[PDB]
Amino acid sequence: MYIDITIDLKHYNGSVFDLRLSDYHPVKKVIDIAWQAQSVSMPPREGHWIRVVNKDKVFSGECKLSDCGITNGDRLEIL
Amino acid sequence: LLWVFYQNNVQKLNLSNLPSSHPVTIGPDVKDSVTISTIPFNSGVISLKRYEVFLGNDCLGTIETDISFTLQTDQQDIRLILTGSEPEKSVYFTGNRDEIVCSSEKTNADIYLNPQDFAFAEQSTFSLLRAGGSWSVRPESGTIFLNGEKINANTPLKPGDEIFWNFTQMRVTEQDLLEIVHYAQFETALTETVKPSTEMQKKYPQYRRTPRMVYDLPDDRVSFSFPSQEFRDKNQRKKREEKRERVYKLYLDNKRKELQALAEKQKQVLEFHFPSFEQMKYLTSEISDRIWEKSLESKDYLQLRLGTGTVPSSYEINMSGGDLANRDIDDLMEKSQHMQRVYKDIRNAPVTVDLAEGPMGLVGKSQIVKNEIHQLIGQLSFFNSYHDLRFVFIFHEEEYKDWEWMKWLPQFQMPHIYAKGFIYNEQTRDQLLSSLYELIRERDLEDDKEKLQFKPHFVFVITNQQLISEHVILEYLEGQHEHLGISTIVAAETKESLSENITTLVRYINEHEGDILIQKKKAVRIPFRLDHHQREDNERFSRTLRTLNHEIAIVTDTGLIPLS
Amino acid sequence: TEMQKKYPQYRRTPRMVYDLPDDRVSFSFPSQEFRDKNQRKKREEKRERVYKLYLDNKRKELQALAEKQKQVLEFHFPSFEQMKYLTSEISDRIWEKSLESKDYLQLRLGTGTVPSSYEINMSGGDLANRDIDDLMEKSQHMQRVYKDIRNAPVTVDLAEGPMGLVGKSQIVKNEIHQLIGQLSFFNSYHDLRFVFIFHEEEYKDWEWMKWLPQFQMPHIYAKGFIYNEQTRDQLLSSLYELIRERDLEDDKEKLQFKPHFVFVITNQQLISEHVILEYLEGQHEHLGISTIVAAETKESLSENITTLVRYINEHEGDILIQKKKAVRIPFRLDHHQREDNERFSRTLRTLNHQVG
Amino acid sequence: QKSYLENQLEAVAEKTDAGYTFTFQREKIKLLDGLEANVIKDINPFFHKEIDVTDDEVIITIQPPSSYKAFRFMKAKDKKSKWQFAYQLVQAVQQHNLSRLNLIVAPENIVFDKGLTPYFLHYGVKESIPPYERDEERVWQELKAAAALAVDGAFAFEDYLKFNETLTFSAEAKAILDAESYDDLLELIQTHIDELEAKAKTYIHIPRKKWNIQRYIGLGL
Amino acid sequence: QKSYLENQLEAVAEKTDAGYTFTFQREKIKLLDGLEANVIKDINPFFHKEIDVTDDEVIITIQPPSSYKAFRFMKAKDKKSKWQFAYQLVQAVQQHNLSRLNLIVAPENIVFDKGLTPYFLHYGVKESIPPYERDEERVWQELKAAAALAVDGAFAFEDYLKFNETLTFSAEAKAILDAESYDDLLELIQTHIDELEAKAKTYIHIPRKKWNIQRYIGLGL
Repeated sequence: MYIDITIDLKHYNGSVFDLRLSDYHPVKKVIDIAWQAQSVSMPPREGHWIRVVNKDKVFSGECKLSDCGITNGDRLEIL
Repeated sequence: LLWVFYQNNVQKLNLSNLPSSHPVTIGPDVKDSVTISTIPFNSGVISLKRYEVFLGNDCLGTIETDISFTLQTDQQDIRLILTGSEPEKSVYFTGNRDEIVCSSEKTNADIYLNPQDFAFAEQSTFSLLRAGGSWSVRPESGTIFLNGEKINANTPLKPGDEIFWNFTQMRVTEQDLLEIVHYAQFETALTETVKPSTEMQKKYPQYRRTPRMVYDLPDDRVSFSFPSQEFRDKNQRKKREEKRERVYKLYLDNKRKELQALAEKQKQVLEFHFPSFEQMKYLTSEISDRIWEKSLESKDYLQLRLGTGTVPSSYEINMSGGDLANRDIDDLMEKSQHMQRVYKDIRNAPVTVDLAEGPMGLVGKSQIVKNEIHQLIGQLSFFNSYHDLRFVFIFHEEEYKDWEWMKWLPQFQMPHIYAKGFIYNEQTRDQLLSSLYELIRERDLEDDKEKLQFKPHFVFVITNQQLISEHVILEYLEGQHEHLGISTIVAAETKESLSENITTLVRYINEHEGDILIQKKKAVRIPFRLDHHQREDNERFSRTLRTLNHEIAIVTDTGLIPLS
Repeated sequence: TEMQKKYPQYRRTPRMVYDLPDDRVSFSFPSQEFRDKNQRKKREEKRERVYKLYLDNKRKELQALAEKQKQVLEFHFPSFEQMKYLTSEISDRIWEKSLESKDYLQLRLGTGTVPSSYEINMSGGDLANRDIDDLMEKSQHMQRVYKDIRNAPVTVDLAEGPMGLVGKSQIVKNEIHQLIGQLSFFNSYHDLRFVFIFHEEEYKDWEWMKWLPQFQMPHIYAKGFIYNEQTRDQLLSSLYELIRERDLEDDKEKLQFKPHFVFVITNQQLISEHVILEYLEGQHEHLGISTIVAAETKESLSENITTLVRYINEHEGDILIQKKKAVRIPFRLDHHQREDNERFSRTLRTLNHQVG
Repeated sequence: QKSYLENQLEAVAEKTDAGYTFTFQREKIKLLDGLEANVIKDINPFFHKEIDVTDDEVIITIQPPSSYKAFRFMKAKDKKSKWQFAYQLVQAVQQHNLSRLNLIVAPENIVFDKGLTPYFLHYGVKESIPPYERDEERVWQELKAAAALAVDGAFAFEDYLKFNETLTFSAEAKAILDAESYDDLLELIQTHIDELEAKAKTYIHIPRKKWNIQRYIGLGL
Repeated sequence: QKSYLENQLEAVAEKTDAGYTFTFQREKIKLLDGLEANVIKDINPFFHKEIDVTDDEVIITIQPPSSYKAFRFMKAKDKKSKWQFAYQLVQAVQQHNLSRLNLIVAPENIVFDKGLTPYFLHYGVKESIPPYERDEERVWQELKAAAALAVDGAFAFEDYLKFNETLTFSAEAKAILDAESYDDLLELIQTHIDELEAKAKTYIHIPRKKWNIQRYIGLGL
């Protein structure tokens, strides 16, 4: 299954864009893809944590996106 | 669960989800089950099998439950701890409390964790503090891990953060409900409770309609009447009038009670049927069962609330009684006349207009109408499923940062081409409107036009200086083909700008006042007052409405861009 | 009874009928308000006594209409226990109704308050500019009293569309016994048939319905119970084909089909993906079907519901929706026992109904 | 006959030596687990409370200390104390801070102590028991109505609430009913209390028995 | 001279048109940042409060509405009001709940409404500014003296607090200063209030002019 989500990089070279990706990917792969897209500098903060802005919740960098419930329309603010 | 501890960080992993064919690995590559970037792993890659510990080609022994195994590499230390049990869940209510002290060293703490009761308990202490409606953390000894990183100084706590301490996880939620997950036992003194819930919140990712509840307006007739008749001498005169007074007082009380009941019923029904925008936000927050309650089969869809004012009553009052002209207006006459006016009209009730009767117009200074269109769009969106209603919107390029929040709603998604509903410039216009006009043409060219109801009902909103003044599609937007499931709204600063075929018109006078002045193609006038409004919560509302269910590439307003 | 002479056989006889009272009652007040004793104070007695006599004559009347209404209402909808009794001895009231009649598929739910069918009218009026007194206040008292009846049976219809029962599972499951019991008496097995869905764990409680005559399917030899996947896959397909072949004819709204099916559902999971759900959820009432559904709360029901009933506790309940309107009518529950069901069902099973 | 509460909460309420009690049928409320009602125990500490949850209904028991009285007894006291109590009620409503408990105001649901400060018995728990949502306009209306009974007390409670537009109340009740904001109401009460504090200084209080002599001894002569 | 508060807190305090002010020496407190003091704003929200920091001193200012008045003004009123004010003060002290704010009770630090409810101006902080420890013995010692001085007095607030052996104190002073718990003090006050409630009915009210007229008539012989 495919979903469409919004990613925020306000901490690292503030920018905003949206991705379409297959559901079964893990969280860290999203971070890797984002880094590939923007070619941003510095490695990410250890642990690859992320925050779902429109739910007030936090997940570690080991979820499978289908598992902890990240469906269409949610905003992912990268810590 | 398998924990991993290295310098100033702690990570977590679950092993039950894989067969033994996959060797658990710890290394630098993302492909590895656990990723570390600061440690080069120059000697080799750590791995497990069964547990058996192997550093590349080297063997270091085994691991057993409820005991720590340490190993060294690259002049740094790493731990490994394994557990297979599952934790408990509990909730506590803080209330008026101003501080919460947690410790395993002192028995006076509110939450006491005896060090002996667990194999890996460690001496520590910390406290939570509140100030100005916000929570904060303050370590005092031992160690604390926040979001997976150690901390050493007073820090404010944000809504979703998670604290880790002695294999215990603590979370906070505004309104001050404290949640804990633990593999342990601890004493406590706080009040225990549970969160409220329903069925819909439990089925949250899925949604399905429910039976509707409808009320009928109070239809009734009432009757009324008012008086018409105009020692020796002392007893003769007064007592008759006294009897008159008593009897008429009783009669008036009865009628007053009846009229009060009827008026209250009508007010209640009108308030129930048309809630304001803030109420829609609040209902959407809790996932009420009223979302998307209407449908094409119903009659009262495409009906909007504009404000509050004065409305006529729906129950007749037969004030005729006896003929008043017989004699002069007495005190009883005056009381009856005074009561006659009050219950004729209800006050502070919704004023409603309909859109299904043809094109609608708006007139007034630009800024106020611009600030107002939000109410109408939100109200229309709350009551209709995206299987039935789709929008199209036109506006000025400069105003984009104010109109952005609507792009995430579901109804704005086109049905036949993957593109958004907005329009900025000539390129997007020529991209979209041509296809829309072609699609509408087929609707026009068919015999079953009158019989069928085309499924997606397009609602056009136009607010821009006409960049569309010469396009073909204007042939249909002129408003004579309303059976094609199309509707329109327009805005301008003066009446002359609009067309002559309008069937409803509104006008805003100032910050708080307005009135209708055309309806059903006839001249009319009713004043009304605008509602209080807020515009900073829209993003959450739209995103929440996006989720309900009823290859890699980037996505933009006008197509898809494959990644690399 | 005389019918016992024919016990091996049974045949219908002319039905009885009644009607409600609907007259209008009026009011009238054509009057207002050492030698004194014998001359005028003796005439005061004559002036006054007549109006007390008139008031009592009026009071004698409304009670007769109230009694008539009550008598007919308690004759048309007898309770379930009275039906057990009327079946213990073979009455001629067995299988009264037929598909032509309009009142079939009507059910009694309990006892409560009902508005009067007759009309009370205050024609006198003139309550202002008048020295109203006792002879006028008795009119108000009578109007207050005789405008309604107390302890009358509350009725609900099922032919309009699907119903819905809400409340704790124990009570709602208890009441289906009573509803099916009521339905099973007025209609013959030549016209009505059943289909039931429930959990396999409760097979002992429902066993008594196993022997009713109506539960035998008409098309193919089988018993209309559904336990689990095996029986569901064995039966539902043929019923689907039966509904389909009927739906394919163009006379679906001008003629009628004799065997009429009534579904009772209390376990949706066992059929949650089957094809028949299309014909059950959709608006196909004219095909000759019906439906009753029970569940925990409102949120577990579809959009087709027209009537909703809610049970609160062991004694009371109230209605919520009738004809899609919002209403609120309370009612109290009957009392019955479960032990005799075997004899009632078995006695019904034996009465062979001879046609023509 | 039903109090103003029953028509809204659909709950019976009486007085017993065990303390005031309330009862809700389970189907009439959205509660699912009895643990949800535990929050009530923290709002007011020294009123002994208790909660019970049967499969049929929910029962709440409140037992205030001995010296607390019901509302209706206030009628026997003089004017100045009535004004002071009316002033107290407004401040009591104003300072409600907890965000999870809601208010319902009525003379049936108030008790006052020797200091003339009221205390509410029943409270609503958000999204669990009837008084679901903090609707402040309703509270404003009820408070405005209830002050009059303490100050004037001519009619029943509903009379000052529903049929206000038609009847002709006294001057004091009319003046109170006109207030538009909390500060206006407090300012209104201030002037009235000052008037009484000033007027009383003109009088003297004498033992009635001695004055009974003084007024009649001078006769015959 | 120095007030009881003055020596306990070592501060400088004054009253001016900008409201009450307190000053501390930065060298005599444990305050580190200054932003720690923000907690003061979370009590009595309807007051106006402000805090500023300098390397040498720290200054706190509070300004209540215009209707409130200082403590010394209580001496004018009657005895029933004084008893009720003492009862209010005790019941208010007994209800303090927070942990990070400490109470100190004294005649310089109290204000009251027109409804006779008291309020406290200045609070300590747990770590930064004094008093640091949430003690109880001294609080009780201060409360007894405060009530004793409120009901009556021919002595300063120091005398009751420090000693009972100095002079021949009235019966009420001896009774109030000898109580074992809050409930006992409340019981001691309730009966006194009820006795005065009972007494009033034996009197009658007459304006001065009529009594003067009657005196003239009596003297006219």
